[PDB]
Amino acid sequence: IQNQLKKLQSPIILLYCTKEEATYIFEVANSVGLTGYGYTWIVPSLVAG
Amino acid sequence: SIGIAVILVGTSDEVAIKDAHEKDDFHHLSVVPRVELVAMNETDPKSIITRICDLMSDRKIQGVVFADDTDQEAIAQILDFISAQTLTPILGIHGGSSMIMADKDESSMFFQFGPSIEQQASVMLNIMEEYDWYIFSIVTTYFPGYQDFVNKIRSTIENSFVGWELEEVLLLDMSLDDGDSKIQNQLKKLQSPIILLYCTKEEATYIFEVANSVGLTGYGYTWIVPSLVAGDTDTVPSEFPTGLISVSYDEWDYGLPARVRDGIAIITTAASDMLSEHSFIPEPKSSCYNTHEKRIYQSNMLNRYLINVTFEGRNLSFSEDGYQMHPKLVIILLNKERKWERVGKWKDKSLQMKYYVWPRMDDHLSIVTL
Amino acid sequence: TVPQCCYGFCIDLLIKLARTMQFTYEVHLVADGKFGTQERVQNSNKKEWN
Amino acid sequence: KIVNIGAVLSTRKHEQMFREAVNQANKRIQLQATSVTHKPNAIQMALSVCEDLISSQVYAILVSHPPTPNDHFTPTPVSYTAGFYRIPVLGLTTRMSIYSDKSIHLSFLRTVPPYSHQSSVWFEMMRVYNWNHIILLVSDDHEGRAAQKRLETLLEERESKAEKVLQFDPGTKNVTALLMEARELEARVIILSASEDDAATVYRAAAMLDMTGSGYVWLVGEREISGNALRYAPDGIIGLQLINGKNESAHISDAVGVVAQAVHELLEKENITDPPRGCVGNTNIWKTGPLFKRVLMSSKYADGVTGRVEFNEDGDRKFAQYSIMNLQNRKLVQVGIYNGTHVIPNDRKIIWPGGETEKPRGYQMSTRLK
Repeated sequence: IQNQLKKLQSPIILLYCTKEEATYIFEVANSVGLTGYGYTWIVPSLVAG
Repeated sequence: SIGIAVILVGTSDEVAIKDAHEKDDFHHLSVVPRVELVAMNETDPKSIITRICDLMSDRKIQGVVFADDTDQEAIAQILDFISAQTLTPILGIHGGSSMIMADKDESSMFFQFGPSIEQQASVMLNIMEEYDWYIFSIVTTYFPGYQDFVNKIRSTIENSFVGWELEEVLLLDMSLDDGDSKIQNQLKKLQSPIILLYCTKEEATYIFEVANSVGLTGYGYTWIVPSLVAGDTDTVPSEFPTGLISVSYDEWDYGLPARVRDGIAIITTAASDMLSEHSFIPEPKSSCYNTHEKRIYQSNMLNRYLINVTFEGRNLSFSEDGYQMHPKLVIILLNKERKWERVGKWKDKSLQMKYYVWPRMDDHLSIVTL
Repeated sequence: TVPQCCYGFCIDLLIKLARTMQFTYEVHLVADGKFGTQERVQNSNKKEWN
Repeated sequence: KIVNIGAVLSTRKHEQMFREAVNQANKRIQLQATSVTHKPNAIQMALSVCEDLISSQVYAILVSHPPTPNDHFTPTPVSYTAGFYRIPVLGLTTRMSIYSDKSIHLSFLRTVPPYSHQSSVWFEMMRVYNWNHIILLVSDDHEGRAAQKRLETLLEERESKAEKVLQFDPGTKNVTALLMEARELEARVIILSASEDDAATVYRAAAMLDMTGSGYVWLVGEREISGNALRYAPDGIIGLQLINGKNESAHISDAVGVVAQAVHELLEKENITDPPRGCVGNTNIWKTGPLFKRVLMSSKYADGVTGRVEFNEDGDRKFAQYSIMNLQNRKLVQVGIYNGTHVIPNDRKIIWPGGETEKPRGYQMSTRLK
């Protein structure tokens, strides 16, 4: 998953999963490093709760 | 009647070296230099220095060239220090003495056979131009030699009539604690299809591991390393990507005894020419202790005349920095199995590849046109 | 080199600027006689203007 | 266990003082004292160092300056002898800028400020004096080249190019050409960095061309102030002088404390191997050499007898103290002290060159254009 996440190049990404899945995806993105300045994440209403 | 000594280390064909030394003919130069083949082990550098002093004080010895089967630069440094202290001429055939030091001593007399830092960069640039490459990257460790080589390559590429595209330069240091995350984050910014690396073996292995962890090292990656990154072609760390291109010294084709005999003959011819022209032969007290007062007889003429010698239709003139003018280099390639294969050889700024089409490792189609 | 005379539009503008800013100058032609170009010939490993 | 230390220095009174200091500090793991004198040759000194290392099997060797005026060849022998076994060596009175690159000296530590900090001190003084046009005049040498590179780096850091750089050959009898070429500029801040021998000739050529009158500022270093250059030195010249450079017993205590701290912090590690006593027997590289050197490099001293003790990247002792002297009426007197961060002047007055009490602008306006 971490290797496949590096293939993303667009400045905006849409995420739709559960709370734990969203937290894991955010942790993986922070470990990758492409989540500080040139990253835009959009989540649905069920991701926050 | 100049005293020339020859020292060997480890296992070596002493009979072949003796035959090659006896087959040398110097009747025109009238040097009549004697041969003294002595064997020595790898005990310590102090024992080697003591043996060198004994050989020099044995019978008017004015020169000695030794070879070692090891690879530590400490032996070469100690030999250079001894040559600078005793003010005697010493040369390195191959092995550990063949290492090219960065900063040589000013009041020293030493000459070795090998390529320089700029020669490797020029060979790499020529190979990249032949391979139709027009983009590359710069990445090196905190070593001063790598930074100097990168600066020389940048200065050479700046005054180039052809086009060039430089993405960025990387100067990350691996000696910092917990700095692997920052290095991995900075390595992702690379976008060019070719990257140059110049560091030690452990640093190169760490960079290769970081690149494999990143994932941009399988298909669209080209890594170029210097001759000091491999060192031993027989041993492989099993962590480098397949298809790596690196330069190395021509050792599989060049013979050690023939090269040693040629160097001895060239040194004898240069000494004879110097003794005939300047009419002065330096023969001081070849002692070890109390060598401060031995500098009364200057030997700068022999060092200045040793940078211009030729024999048997070959050019052996050195440079001001202590490097050969025309060295012998080869190209190595990485196959599927861990091994080093000779791809091409370069000499006198002339490349010679063994294949018209470079091996790429269904795409790669063939199109015919009239 | 031989002394010659100089006048025209450029000389008039130079005299105007010298009278406006109150400085001194020494006008002399170029030995090359050309404008100049980028000499980036790799044969000498150096690049400089002429 | 018991681990001894090694040292080699002259002035046996200072050796006994250092032995007493070590015996006193041992009361704060058993340490011993083992020291010898210096020989009149390099090979003899290397043999004595090897014998001492084989007899004591110590892991560190302290080297100081000898009674000679150069005091540069004695440090190279001990360094070359210790580089064979990868043993760390600490210097006490080493100030030559040639022993800066890690390629020549693998493991070497200093306890004083090198000549590289002189460029930073001059840049700080020029910034405090509100100057932007200076001329760097350095002779062709390793220390001169290092100082010129440091000055160029400090200038490029602030995005300010140099006005004019002039290089001379070491030992040139006639230097009027360089002075005439430098006198055709618009800057007045002339920086000189060379040996004491050429400094007198430079000052004579400057005084002959009337280039030491009013409106000129001369910035020199410690090498240009000492020696026979003070006889022909001009008034108003501002030089530099080390606070504890002449004293050698003050830094010995700090060096002994740093060595004790490193030995205490290194003995608590796994896979630790002591130095082998087989100097002439084995020629292997001690694996505990790089780790001990890395631990000593980052071993920041809390407090000492000569201020804060630290280690730079390429083995340099930062946080040094300098005395800003001034030649007034053939008498040198301090006017300030630069404690690393900034220089705080004293209550005394300074006399610029030419007798001008007011500070000179150090610049001119050219009125003739081509």
